[PDB]
Parts: sequence; structure tokens; C-alpha cells
Amino acid sequence: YNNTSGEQMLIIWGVHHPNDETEQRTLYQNVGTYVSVSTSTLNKRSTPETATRPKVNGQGGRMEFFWTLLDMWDTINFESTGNLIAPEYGFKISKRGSSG
Amino acid sequence: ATRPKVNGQGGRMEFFWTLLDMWDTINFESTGNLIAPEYGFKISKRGSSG
Ligand SMILES: *[C@@H]1O[C@H](CO)[C@@H](O[C@@H]2O[C@H](CO)[C@@H](O[C@@H]3O[C@H](CO)[C@@H](O)[C@H](O)[C@@H]3O)[C@H](O)[C@H]2NC(C)=O)[C@H](O)[C@H]1NC(C)=O
Repeated sequence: YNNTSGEQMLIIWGVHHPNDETEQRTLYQNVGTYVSVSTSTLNKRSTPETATRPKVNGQGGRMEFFWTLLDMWDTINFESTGNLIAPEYGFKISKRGSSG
Repeated sequence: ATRPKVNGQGGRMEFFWTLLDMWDTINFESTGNLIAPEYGFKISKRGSSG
């Protein structure tokens, strides 16, 4: 993505930590997966790991979520060989202010 | 990995800094990608700067 809207855009994405090697492959058909997210200042290469985790809501795997800001014409690059949970919706901030 | 073209380069330099306190032998080991220091900055004095 190339920033166009003229303000910091909150881009929020995530990665999936599957609970089973079989479940990992049945979702992504490969292992040793990585999710790279790079901007003009941010660089983050998460490596999802499949391991036995306590049953929460019936699932063992989790979602790690990250958030970032595309400041000003800062092109963001998502790259992955799986496990990525992409954002289809970037939250541009309309205004500054004083909230809580 | 593919990174946005900054100054024509995609790759970056991560930089770290550390303090060798007192006869603390430092060991750099690498099979590549290391950017070594040939210059250690000893601090002459304490003080109050800004
Ligand atoms: C896509 O991302 C780039 C990030 O580099 C945004 O920056 C724009 O990049 C273009 C070249 O790709 C440049 O435009 C230049 O404008 C000057 C103004 O006189 C002109 O003389 C040049 O011929 C060239 O057209 C410039 O670095 C920059 N444009 C700006 C800041 O207005 C680019 O805006 C992004 N594309 C979008 C948002 O559509």
C-alpha cells in the first residue's frame, strides 16, 4: 500500500499461531512460515510457532495482533508464506484532539 | 526480505550499543552480516550535560 490520504493511517494486522502441525499444514500447506511487515521505519518478521496451548474457547492456536502507523506516503509491504491475517481496512485518523 | 526502497537500498542496518563495565571481555562472533566496531568509545568522565 502507498499512503494517499494525507494523515497517519493506523494499519492493524495479525498472525495466527496454530495449535497443530496438521492444522498448520491444512491451513497453509507449508511450515517454517514467516510474516514480514515493513514500512519506512518499521520492520517486523514474526515467525508463527505451532505448539500445544491450553484449550481456550475450543481453540489452541492464537492470534497475535500488531498495529502500526503509516505516517506520510510511507508505503507498507506485507509479505508472507502463510499465517498472515491481513487488514482490508486501514483506519485513517480524521483529526487530532483531546479524548479519553 | 523485500523492504521499501529507501535511498535505493532495501536492506537495513540494525545498530546496538552496549557498555563494557570493568574488565568485561566482549566476544563478537559471526558467520556474516556483522558490522564490527573498530572504535570503542571510552567515557572520560561523569558529569552533567544535555
Ligand atoms: C507512492 O509513494 C511515494 C513514496 O516515495 C510517494 O512519494 C512521491 O513519489 C514521487 C515519485 O514516485 C515524487 O513525486 C515527485 O514530485 C515532484 C514535485 O515537483 C516532481 O518534480 C517529480 O517529478 C515527482 O513527480 C515524490 O517523491 C512524492 N510525491 C509527492 C511528495 O507529492 C507518492 O506520492 C506515492 N503515490 C501516491 C500517493 O499516489
